[PDB]
Amino acid sequence: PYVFAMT
Amino acid sequence: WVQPITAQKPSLTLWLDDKMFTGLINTGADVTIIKLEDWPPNWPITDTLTNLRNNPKQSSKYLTWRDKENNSGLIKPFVIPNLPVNLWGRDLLSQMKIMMASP
Amino acid sequence: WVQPITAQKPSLTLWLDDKMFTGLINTGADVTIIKLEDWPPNWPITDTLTNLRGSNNPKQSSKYLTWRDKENNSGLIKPFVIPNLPVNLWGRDLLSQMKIMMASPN
Repeated sequence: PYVFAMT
Repeated sequence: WVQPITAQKPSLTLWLDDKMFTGLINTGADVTIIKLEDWPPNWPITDTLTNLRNNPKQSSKYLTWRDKENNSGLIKPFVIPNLPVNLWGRDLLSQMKIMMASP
Repeated sequence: WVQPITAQKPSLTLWLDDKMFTGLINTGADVTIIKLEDWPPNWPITDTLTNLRGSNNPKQSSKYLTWRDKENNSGLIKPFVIPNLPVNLWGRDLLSQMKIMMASPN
């Protein structure tokens, strides 16, 4: 599955 | 409930089986991810041959999610070390019937 | 406009300066990312010393881009440009300027 988090 | 999207992290707090978790609403992800650091040691996890764009662990069981209005359902999250936050994916968000709307 | 969150990829189509882009609504991200394959070769990019927790010192648009939606709402973003991404990712920088909220029946 694709998992897009980031500070 | 209504939550505007802003620079602040959009967050939800709910139960997975008996335990409270807080996480970031993550529309970009198909599946929910729980930090290994928050993961109860007595809850079984299993290897997968799935990759998330790797071979991550996943909850061996389905977990009952429950919100503060006592809506509920089932998810089976991945469990990954070294993430700063839990990430609520569209598996959970779609069961909460969450809409995105603009004026 | 209204878009329920489902198993399907939540997507938006809009312009950045003169060019149309489609991307995934990405609430998890503070900042917008354009995949290098959709990045117009003539648009300048610059190194940054930013780090993204989810790719260190990524490229970013040298200029601010005017975003425009289909109702002619507009504003400015300055996206990161990242190699080897399958999709564009609309972050909260853009979503907040489009005054998007999340709502539940209950």
